Amino acid sequence: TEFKAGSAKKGATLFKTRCLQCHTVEKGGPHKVGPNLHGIFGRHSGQAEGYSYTDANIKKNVLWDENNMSEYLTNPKKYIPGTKMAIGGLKKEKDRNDLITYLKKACE
Amino acid sequence: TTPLVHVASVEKGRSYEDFQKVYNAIALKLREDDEYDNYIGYGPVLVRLAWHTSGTWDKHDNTGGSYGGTYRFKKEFNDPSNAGLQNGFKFLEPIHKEFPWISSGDLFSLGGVTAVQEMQGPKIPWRCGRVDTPEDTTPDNGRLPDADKDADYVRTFFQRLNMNDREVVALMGAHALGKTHLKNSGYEGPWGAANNVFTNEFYLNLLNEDWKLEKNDANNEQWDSKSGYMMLPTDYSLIQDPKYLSIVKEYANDQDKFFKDFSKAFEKLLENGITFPKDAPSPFIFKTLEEQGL
Ligand code: HEC
Ligand code: ZNH
Repeated sequence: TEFKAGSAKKGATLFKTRCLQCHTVEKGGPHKVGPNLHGIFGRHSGQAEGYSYTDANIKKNVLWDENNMSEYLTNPKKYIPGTKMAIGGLKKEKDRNDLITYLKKACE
Repeated sequence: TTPLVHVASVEKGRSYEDFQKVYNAIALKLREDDEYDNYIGYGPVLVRLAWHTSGTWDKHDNTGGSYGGTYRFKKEFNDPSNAGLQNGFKFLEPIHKEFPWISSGDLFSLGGVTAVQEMQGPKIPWRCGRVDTPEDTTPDNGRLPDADKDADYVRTFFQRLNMNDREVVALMGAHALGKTHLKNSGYEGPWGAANNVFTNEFYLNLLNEDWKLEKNDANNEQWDSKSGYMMLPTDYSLIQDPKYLSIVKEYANDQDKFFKDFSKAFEKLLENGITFPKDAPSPFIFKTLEEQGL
Protein backbone atom coordinates (compact mmCIF):
# COMPACT_ATOMS: atom_id res chain seq x y z
CA THR A 1 0.00 0.00 0.00
CA GLU A 2 0.77 3.83 0.40
CA PHE A 3 2.23 3.08 3.90
CA LYS A 4 4.47 -0.02 3.26
CA ALA A 5 5.13 -2.57 6.15
CA GLY A 6 7.86 -2.96 8.77
CA SER A 7 9.27 -5.03 11.59
CA ALA A 8 6.58 -6.03 14.11
CA LYS A 9 9.14 -6.75 16.87
CA LYS A 10 10.34 -3.14 16.69
CA GLY A 11 6.69 -2.15 16.62
CA ALA A 12 6.18 -3.99 19.87
CA THR A 13 8.69 -1.85 21.82
CA LEU A 14 7.41 1.38 20.20
CA PHE A 15 3.95 0.49 21.60
CA LYS A 16 5.26 -0.67 24.98
CA THR A 17 7.26 2.56 25.43
CA ARG A 18 4.89 5.08 23.69
CA CYS A 19 1.28 3.69 23.83
CA LEU A 20 0.84 1.01 26.61
CA GLN A 21 0.59 3.68 29.25
CA CYS A 22 -2.93 4.47 28.00
CA HIS A 23 -3.86 1.61 25.71
CA THR A 24 -4.20 -2.18 25.99
CA VAL A 25 -4.55 -4.36 22.85
CA GLU A 26 -5.92 -7.77 24.15
CA LYS A 27 -9.49 -9.09 23.54
CA GLY A 28 -11.92 -7.82 26.17
CA GLY A 29 -8.98 -5.85 27.59
CA PRO A 30 -9.52 -2.94 30.05
CA HIS A 31 -9.84 0.73 28.99
CA LYS A 32 -7.46 2.83 31.08
CA VAL A 33 -6.73 6.48 29.95
CA GLY A 34 -7.52 5.55 26.36
CA PRO A 35 -9.73 2.74 24.89
CA ASN A 36 -8.98 -0.92 24.33
CA LEU A 37 -7.64 -1.14 20.77
CA HIS A 38 -9.09 -4.63 19.98
CA GLY A 39 -10.49 -4.74 16.43
CA ILE A 40 -9.77 -1.06 15.95
CA PHE A 41 -9.00 -1.61 12.27
CA GLY A 42 -12.13 -1.92 10.14
CA ARG A 43 -14.00 -0.22 13.01
CA HIS A 44 -15.25 3.39 13.01
CA SER A 45 -13.70 6.07 15.27
CA GLY A 46 -15.23 6.42 18.69
CA GLN A 47 -17.04 3.07 18.84
CA ALA A 48 -15.40 0.82 21.47
CA GLU A 49 -18.04 0.04 24.13
CA GLY A 50 -18.07 1.39 27.69
CA TYR A 51 -15.61 4.17 26.95
CA SER A 52 -16.46 7.86 27.09
CA TYR A 53 -14.99 9.59 24.10
CA THR A 54 -14.72 13.30 23.52
CA ASP A 55 -17.39 14.42 21.02
CA ALA A 56 -14.57 15.17 18.53
CA ASN A 57 -13.50 11.49 18.28
CA ILE A 58 -17.07 10.37 17.60
CA LYS A 59 -18.16 13.07 15.07
CA LYS A 60 -15.05 12.42 13.01
CA ASN A 61 -16.25 8.87 12.27
CA VAL A 62 -13.52 7.50 10.00
CA LEU A 63 -13.01 3.82 9.35
CA TRP A 64 -9.65 2.88 10.74
CA ASP A 65 -7.68 1.38 7.87
CA GLU A 66 -3.82 1.53 8.08
CA ASN A 67 -3.63 4.69 5.92
CA ASN A 68 -5.75 7.24 7.77
CA MET A 69 -4.27 5.57 10.85
CA SER A 70 -0.78 6.73 9.93
CA GLU A 71 -2.13 10.24 9.21
CA TYR A 72 -3.51 10.17 12.78
CA LEU A 73 -0.38 9.03 14.62
CA THR A 74 1.88 11.69 13.10
CA ASN A 75 -0.10 14.51 14.78
CA PRO A 76 -3.29 13.39 16.64
CA LYS A 77 -4.71 16.81 17.49
CA LYS A 78 -4.41 18.06 13.89
CA TYR A 79 -6.28 15.03 12.58
CA ILE A 80 -8.99 14.95 15.22
CA PRO A 81 -9.31 18.51 16.62
CA GLY A 82 -10.21 18.58 20.27
CA THR A 83 -9.12 15.03 20.99
CA LYS A 84 -7.90 14.40 24.52
CA MET A 85 -5.22 12.00 23.28
CA ALA A 86 -2.35 13.78 24.97
CA ILE A 87 0.36 12.98 22.36
CA GLY A 88 2.85 14.76 20.10
CA GLY A 89 2.99 12.00 17.57
CA LEU A 90 5.40 9.72 15.74
CA LYS A 91 7.24 11.88 13.20
CA LYS A 92 9.23 9.14 11.43
CA GLU A 93 7.64 6.92 8.78
CA LYS A 94 9.40 3.73 9.83
CA ASP A 95 8.29 4.16 13.41
CA ARG A 96 4.77 4.56 12.01
CA ASN A 97 5.18 1.53 9.69
CA ASP A 98 6.87 -0.59 12.35
CA LEU A 99 4.05 0.25 14.86
CA ILE A 100 0.98 -0.15 12.60
CA THR A 101 2.37 -3.51 11.40
CA TYR A 102 2.40 -4.60 15.08
CA LEU A 103 -0.96 -2.94 15.75
CA LYS A 104 -2.61 -4.65 12.82
CA LYS A 105 -1.39 -8.05 14.00
CA ALA A 106 -1.94 -7.46 17.71
CA CYS A 107 -5.42 -5.89 17.12
CA GLU A 108 -6.83 -8.74 14.87
CA THR B 1 -19.72 65.64 32.65
CA THR B 2 -20.54 61.92 31.80
CA PRO B 3 -18.80 59.84 28.99
CA LEU B 4 -20.08 59.30 25.46
CA VAL B 5 -23.35 57.54 24.91
CA HIS B 6 -22.98 55.72 21.59
CA VAL B 7 -26.54 55.05 20.49
CA ALA B 8 -26.89 52.15 18.05
CA SER B 9 -28.47 52.89 14.66
CA VAL B 10 -29.37 50.10 12.22
CA GLU B 11 -28.14 50.78 8.70
CA LYS B 12 -30.96 52.37 6.62
CA GLY B 13 -33.61 49.78 5.67
CA ARG B 14 -31.63 46.61 6.54
CA SER B 15 -32.38 43.45 8.58
CA TYR B 16 -31.31 39.79 9.16
CA GLU B 17 -30.78 38.38 5.65
CA ASP B 18 -28.78 41.49 4.56
CA PHE B 19 -26.35 40.75 7.36
CA GLN B 20 -26.52 36.95 6.76
CA LYS B 21 -25.31 37.63 3.22
CA VAL B 22 -22.36 39.63 4.58
CA TYR B 23 -21.56 36.56 6.75
CA ASN B 24 -21.64 34.20 3.72
CA ALA B 25 -19.31 36.50 1.80
CA ILE B 26 -16.63 36.53 4.52
CA ALA B 27 -17.24 32.80 4.99
CA LEU B 28 -16.90 32.00 1.25
CA LYS B 29 -13.63 33.94 1.07
CA LEU B 30 -12.51 32.27 4.28
CA ARG B 31 -12.70 28.84 2.75
CA GLU B 32 -11.49 29.71 -0.75
CA ASP B 33 -8.27 31.58 0.10
CA ASP B 34 -7.17 29.10 2.79
CA GLU B 35 -3.55 29.05 1.67
CA TYR B 36 -2.65 31.86 4.06
CA ASP B 37 0.03 31.75 6.77
CA ASN B 38 0.94 28.13 5.73
CA TYR B 39 -2.60 26.73 5.34
CA ILE B 40 -4.09 28.01 8.70
CA GLY B 41 -6.26 30.43 6.78
CA TYR B 42 -7.58 33.90 7.56
CA GLY B 43 -9.90 32.67 10.30
CA PRO B 44 -7.76 33.25 13.45
CA VAL B 45 -6.55 36.74 12.55
CA LEU B 46 -10.12 37.93 12.00
CA VAL B 47 -11.12 37.00 15.56
CA ARG B 48 -7.92 38.69 16.72
CA LEU B 49 -9.13 41.74 14.79
CA ALA B 50 -12.62 41.61 16.37
CA TRP B 51 -10.84 41.61 19.72
CA HIS B 52 -8.24 44.31 19.10
CA THR B 53 -10.92 46.81 17.97
CA SER B 54 -13.09 45.90 20.95
CA GLY B 55 -10.39 45.71 23.61
CA THR B 56 -9.61 49.41 23.31
CA TRP B 57 -12.60 50.12 25.53
CA ASP B 58 -12.26 51.64 28.99
CA LYS B 59 -15.36 51.46 31.16
CA HIS B 60 -14.73 54.59 33.24
CA ASP B 61 -15.20 57.10 30.47
CA ASN B 62 -16.61 54.76 27.75
CA THR B 63 -13.87 55.65 25.14
CA GLY B 64 -12.83 53.27 22.39
CA GLY B 65 -14.66 50.08 21.61
CA SER B 66 -15.95 48.42 18.47
CA TYR B 67 -18.59 51.09 17.62
CA GLY B 68 -16.77 53.82 15.78
CA GLY B 69 -14.89 51.41 13.54
CA THR B 70 -11.79 53.43 14.39
CA TYR B 71 -9.24 50.82 13.18
CA ARG B 72 -9.35 52.37 9.69
CA PHE B 73 -7.51 55.54 10.92
CA LYS B 74 -3.63 55.38 10.86
CA LYS B 75 -3.14 55.82 14.64
CA GLU B 76 -5.02 52.68 15.68
CA PHE B 77 -3.93 50.79 12.53
CA ASN B 78 -0.25 51.33 13.20
CA ASP B 79 -0.34 50.46 16.89
CA PRO B 80 2.76 48.29 17.71
CA SER B 81 0.65 45.61 19.47
CA ASN B 82 -1.74 45.77 16.47
CA ALA B 83 0.89 44.21 14.17
CA GLY B 84 -0.13 41.66 11.52
CA LEU B 85 -3.79 42.64 11.64
CA GLN B 86 -3.27 44.61 8.42
CA ASN B 87 -3.75 41.39 6.48
CA GLY B 88 -6.99 40.90 8.36
CA PHE B 89 -8.10 44.33 7.12
CA LYS B 90 -6.75 43.64 3.61
CA PHE B 91 -9.09 40.57 3.65
CA LEU B 92 -12.13 42.51 4.67
CA GLU B 93 -11.53 45.35 2.18
CA PRO B 94 -12.94 43.72 -1.04
CA ILE B 95 -16.02 42.70 0.95
CA HIS B 96 -16.41 46.32 2.14
CA LYS B 97 -16.63 47.52 -1.49
CA GLU B 98 -19.29 44.84 -2.01
CA PHE B 99 -21.34 46.18 0.91
CA PRO B 100 -20.46 49.93 1.35
CA TRP B 101 -23.52 50.53 3.60
CA ILE B 102 -22.32 48.43 6.57
CA SER B 103 -20.18 50.22 9.19
CA SER B 104 -16.48 49.45 9.58
CA GLY B 105 -16.89 48.28 13.19
CA ASP B 106 -20.06 46.33 12.44
CA LEU B 107 -18.04 44.47 9.73
CA PHE B 108 -14.85 44.03 11.80
CA SER B 109 -16.83 42.47 14.67
CA LEU B 110 -18.90 40.39 12.25
CA GLY B 111 -15.60 39.09 10.87
CA GLY B 112 -14.72 37.48 14.18
CA VAL B 113 -18.20 36.01 14.76
CA THR B 114 -18.17 34.47 11.28
CA ALA B 115 -14.58 33.31 11.69
CA VAL B 116 -15.31 31.38 14.90
CA GLN B 117 -18.58 29.86 13.62
CA GLU B 118 -17.02 28.69 10.35
CA MET B 119 -14.19 27.21 12.39
CA GLN B 120 -16.77 24.84 13.95
CA GLY B 121 -17.02 26.91 17.12
CA PRO B 122 -20.04 28.05 19.11
CA LYS B 123 -22.71 30.08 17.44
CA ILE B 124 -22.31 33.62 18.70
CA PRO B 125 -25.32 36.01 18.80
CA TRP B 126 -24.56 39.24 16.95
CA ARG B 127 -26.04 42.71 16.93
CA CYS B 128 -25.93 45.54 14.41
CA GLY B 129 -26.12 49.27 14.93
CA ARG B 130 -22.50 50.39 15.08
CA VAL B 131 -21.93 53.76 13.38
CA ASP B 132 -18.69 55.16 11.88
CA THR B 133 -17.25 57.99 14.04
CA PRO B 134 -14.64 60.64 12.87
CA GLU B 135 -10.81 60.66 13.15
CA ASP B 136 -10.54 62.53 16.50
CA THR B 137 -12.20 59.78 18.50
CA THR B 138 -9.44 57.37 17.59
CA PRO B 139 -8.00 55.68 20.76
CA ASP B 140 -4.32 56.13 21.50
CA ASN B 141 -1.85 53.23 21.44
CA GLY B 142 -1.06 50.89 24.34
CA ARG B 143 -4.63 50.11 25.49
CA LEU B 144 -4.29 46.44 24.52
CA PRO B 145 -2.64 44.01 27.03
CA ASP B 146 1.03 43.09 27.41
CA ALA B 147 1.97 39.42 27.00
CA ASP B 148 4.97 39.42 29.35
CA LYS B 149 3.17 39.66 32.71
CA ASP B 150 1.31 37.59 35.33
CA ALA B 151 -2.00 36.67 37.04
CA ASP B 152 -2.49 40.00 38.80
CA TYR B 153 -2.08 41.97 35.57
CA VAL B 154 -4.59 39.94 33.51
CA ARG B 155 -7.10 40.29 36.35
CA THR B 156 -6.69 44.04 36.75
CA PHE B 157 -6.41 44.58 33.00
CA PHE B 158 -9.62 42.76 32.30
CA GLN B 159 -11.43 44.69 35.04
CA ARG B 160 -11.27 47.59 32.57
CA LEU B 161 -13.33 45.62 30.05
CA ASN B 162 -15.76 44.48 32.77
CA MET B 163 -14.69 40.85 32.59
CA ASN B 164 -14.50 38.49 35.57
CA ASP B 165 -12.52 35.30 36.38
CA ARG B 166 -14.95 33.10 34.50
CA GLU B 167 -15.05 35.49 31.51
CA VAL B 168 -11.33 36.01 30.94
CA VAL B 169 -10.69 32.27 31.20
CA ALA B 170 -13.36 31.82 28.55
CA LEU B 171 -12.00 34.55 26.24
CA MET B 172 -8.41 33.26 26.35
CA GLY B 173 -9.40 29.90 24.78
CA ALA B 174 -9.53 31.60 21.40
CA HIS B 175 -5.79 30.96 21.58
CA ALA B 176 -6.53 27.40 20.40
CA LEU B 177 -6.64 29.27 17.06
CA GLY B 178 -3.66 30.37 14.99
CA LYS B 179 -0.16 31.21 16.13
CA THR B 180 2.22 33.78 17.55
CA HIS B 181 4.41 35.33 14.82
CA LEU B 182 7.85 36.68 15.92
CA LYS B 183 7.80 39.39 13.26
CA ASN B 184 4.56 40.74 14.78
CA SER B 185 4.95 40.50 18.55
CA GLY B 186 8.25 38.84 19.41
CA TYR B 187 6.87 35.39 20.22
CA GLU B 188 6.88 32.26 18.04
CA GLY B 189 4.71 29.16 17.65
CA PRO B 190 1.14 27.74 18.02
CA TRP B 191 -0.77 26.97 21.21
CA GLY B 192 -1.93 23.65 19.77
CA ALA B 193 -2.04 21.33 16.75
CA ALA B 194 -5.48 22.28 15.36
CA ASN B 195 -4.93 25.92 14.36
CA ASN B 196 -8.07 26.50 12.34
CA VAL B 197 -10.68 24.54 14.29
CA PHE B 198 -12.23 26.05 17.45
CA THR B 199 -11.98 23.54 20.29
CA ASN B 200 -11.04 23.40 23.97
CA GLU B 201 -7.48 22.53 22.89
CA PHE B 202 -5.95 25.57 24.70
CA TYR B 203 -6.80 24.18 28.18
CA LEU B 204 -6.05 20.52 27.47
CA ASN B 205 -2.64 21.65 26.33
CA LEU B 206 -2.24 23.90 29.35
CA LEU B 207 -2.54 21.06 31.87
CA ASN B 208 -1.59 17.81 30.05
CA GLU B 209 1.77 18.92 28.58
CA ASP B 210 5.21 19.33 30.21
CA TRP B 211 6.11 23.03 30.08
CA LYS B 212 9.64 24.55 30.23
CA LEU B 213 10.72 28.22 30.13
CA GLU B 214 13.07 29.44 27.35
CA LYS B 215 14.11 32.55 25.40
CA ASN B 216 13.43 33.13 21.66
CA ASP B 217 14.92 34.79 18.57
CA ALA B 218 13.55 38.20 19.71
CA ASN B 219 14.85 37.57 23.25
CA ASN B 220 11.50 37.57 25.04
CA GLU B 221 10.77 34.63 27.34
CA GLN B 222 8.06 31.99 26.69
CA TRP B 223 6.82 28.58 27.87
CA ASP B 224 7.45 25.69 25.41
CA SER B 225 6.50 21.98 25.27
CA LYS B 226 8.17 18.91 23.74
CA SER B 227 5.31 18.47 21.24
CA GLY B 228 6.38 21.79 19.68
CA TYR B 229 3.75 24.14 21.21
CA MET B 230 3.94 27.39 23.28
CA MET B 231 2.21 29.60 25.89
CA LEU B 232 2.58 33.34 26.64
CA PRO B 233 3.30 34.37 30.29
CA THR B 234 -0.25 35.73 30.30
CA ASP B 235 -1.41 32.29 29.03
CA TYR B 236 0.62 30.25 31.51
CA SER B 237 -0.67 32.61 34.25
CA LEU B 238 -4.03 30.81 33.95
CA ILE B 239 -2.65 27.80 35.82
CA GLN B 240 -0.41 29.57 38.36
CA ASP B 241 -3.39 31.52 39.77
CA PRO B 242 -5.50 29.04 41.86
CA LYS B 243 -8.75 30.85 40.99
CA TYR B 244 -8.08 30.64 37.26
CA LEU B 245 -6.84 27.00 37.55
CA SER B 246 -10.25 25.68 38.55
CA ILE B 247 -11.97 27.26 35.54
CA VAL B 248 -9.27 25.90 33.14
CA LYS B 249 -9.75 22.42 34.64
CA GLU B 250 -13.53 22.75 34.16
CA TYR B 251 -13.38 23.75 30.50
CA ALA B 252 -10.92 20.95 29.87
CA ASN B 253 -13.42 18.19 30.79
CA ASP B 254 -16.54 19.78 29.33
CA GLN B 255 -16.27 21.52 25.94
CA ASP B 256 -19.94 22.48 25.84
CA LYS B 257 -19.67 24.66 28.96
CA PHE B 258 -16.69 26.47 27.44
CA PHE B 259 -18.56 26.93 24.13
CA LYS B 260 -21.49 28.55 25.95
CA ASP B 261 -19.29 30.76 28.16
CA PHE B 262 -17.16 31.94 25.18
CA SER B 263 -20.20 33.08 23.12
CA LYS B 264 -21.53 35.06 26.13
CA ALA B 265 -18.12 36.58 26.79
CA PHE B 266 -17.16 37.22 23.15
CA GLU B 267 -20.45 38.92 22.32
CA LYS B 268 -20.22 41.10 25.46
CA LEU B 269 -16.71 42.20 24.38
CA LEU B 270 -17.88 43.22 20.93
CA GLU B 271 -20.96 44.91 22.44
CA ASN B 272 -18.98 46.92 25.02
CA GLY B 273 -19.65 50.65 25.02
CA ILE B 274 -22.71 50.14 22.89
CA THR B 275 -26.00 51.21 24.32
CA PHE B 276 -28.89 49.63 22.37
CA PRO B 277 -32.35 51.32 22.10
CA LYS B 278 -35.21 48.91 22.97
CA ASP B 279 -36.73 49.32 19.52
CA ALA B 280 -33.52 47.62 18.27
CA PRO B 281 -33.72 44.09 16.79
CA SER B 282 -33.21 40.97 18.95
CA PRO B 283 -29.67 39.50 18.36
CA PHE B 284 -29.09 37.73 15.04
CA ILE B 285 -27.85 34.14 15.12
CA PHE B 286 -26.46 33.32 11.71
CA LYS B 287 -26.41 29.97 9.95
CA THR B 288 -23.05 28.55 8.92
CA LEU B 289 -22.14 27.51 5.38
CA GLU B 290 -22.55 23.82 6.35
CA GLU B 291 -26.16 24.40 7.38
CA GLN B 292 -26.85 26.73 4.41
CA GLY B 293 -26.19 24.10 1.81
CA LEU B 294 -22.43 24.38 1.18
C1 HEC C 1 -2.39 8.68 26.96
C2 HEC C 1 -1.69 9.71 27.55
C3 HEC C 1 -2.34 8.21 25.62
C4 HEC C 1 -1.27 7.66 24.89
C5 HEC C 1 0.12 7.23 25.38
C6 HEC C 1 -1.76 7.28 23.58
N1 HEC C 1 -3.06 7.54 23.46
FE1 HEC C 1 -4.25 6.92 21.92
N2 HEC C 1 -5.85 7.67 22.91
C7 HEC C 1 -5.86 8.25 24.14
C8 HEC C 1 -7.13 8.79 24.47
C9 HEC C 1 -7.44 9.54 25.78
C10 HEC C 1 -7.93 8.52 23.38
C11 HEC C 1 -9.38 8.98 23.18
C12 HEC C 1 -9.31 10.40 22.61
C13 HEC C 1 -10.65 11.10 22.51
O1 HEC C 1 -10.66 12.24 22.00
O2 HEC C 1 -11.71 10.56 22.93
C14 HEC C 1 -7.10 7.82 22.43
C15 HEC C 1 -7.50 7.28 21.24
C16 HEC C 1 -6.78 6.54 20.36
C17 HEC C 1 -7.31 5.92 19.21
C18 HEC C 1 -8.70 6.04 18.64
C19 HEC C 1 -9.70 5.06 19.22
C20 HEC C 1 -11.02 5.00 18.47
O3 HEC C 1 -11.19 5.74 17.47
O4 HEC C 1 -11.88 4.19 18.87
C21 HEC C 1 -6.26 5.26 18.66
C22 HEC C 1 -6.23 4.49 17.39
C23 HEC C 1 -5.11 5.48 19.47
N3 HEC C 1 -5.46 6.26 20.51
C24 HEC C 1 -3.83 5.04 19.21
C25 HEC C 1 -2.67 5.31 19.90
C26 HEC C 1 -1.34 4.75 19.63
C27 HEC C 1 -1.06 3.57 18.68
C28 HEC C 1 -0.49 5.28 20.55
C29 HEC C 1 0.91 5.09 20.68
C30 HEC C 1 2.00 5.50 19.91
C31 HEC C 1 -1.35 6.09 21.40
N4 HEC C 1 -2.64 6.11 20.97
C32 HEC C 1 -0.99 6.64 22.62
C33 HEC C 1 -4.76 8.40 24.91
C34 HEC C 1 -3.46 8.09 24.65
C1 ZNH D 1 -4.29 38.69 28.27
C2 ZNH D 1 -4.78 38.68 26.97
C3 ZNH D 1 -4.17 38.40 25.72
C4 ZNH D 1 -2.86 38.58 25.23
C5 ZNH D 1 -1.61 39.10 25.95
C6 ZNH D 1 -2.87 38.21 23.84
C7 ZNH D 1 -1.79 38.30 23.00
C8 ZNH D 1 -1.72 37.96 21.66
C9 ZNH D 1 -0.49 37.90 20.95
C10 ZNH D 1 0.90 38.31 21.47
C11 ZNH D 1 -0.82 37.34 19.77
C12 ZNH D 1 0.14 37.06 18.62
C13 ZNH D 1 0.18 38.05 17.47
C14 ZNH D 1 1.11 37.61 16.37
O1 ZNH D 1 0.71 37.62 15.19
O2 ZNH D 1 2.26 37.25 16.69
C15 ZNH D 1 -2.22 37.05 19.78
C16 ZNH D 1 -2.91 36.31 18.83
C17 ZNH D 1 -4.23 35.92 18.83
N1 ZNH D 1 -5.09 36.31 19.84
ZN1 ZNH D 1 -4.53 36.70 21.77
N2 ZNH D 1 -4.09 37.77 23.44
C18 ZNH D 1 -4.89 37.91 24.54
C19 ZNH D 1 -6.23 37.67 24.48
C20 ZNH D 1 -7.00 37.25 23.42
C21 ZNH D 1 -8.42 37.17 23.45
C22 ZNH D 1 -9.22 37.62 24.68
C23 ZNH D 1 -8.80 36.72 22.19
C24 ZNH D 1 -10.04 36.67 21.52
C25 ZNH D 1 -11.28 36.42 21.97
C26 ZNH D 1 -7.55 36.51 21.47
C27 ZNH D 1 -7.40 35.95 20.21
C28 ZNH D 1 -6.27 35.79 19.46
C29 ZNH D 1 -6.17 35.02 18.24
C30 ZNH D 1 -7.29 34.17 17.64
C31 ZNH D 1 -4.86 35.08 17.81
C32 ZNH D 1 -4.18 34.32 16.64
C33 ZNH D 1 -3.95 35.13 15.37
C34 ZNH D 1 -3.25 34.37 14.25
O3 ZNH D 1 -2.51 33.41 14.53
O4 ZNH D 1 -3.44 34.76 13.08
N3 ZNH D 1 -6.50 36.88 22.22
N4 ZNH D 1 -2.78 37.46 20.94
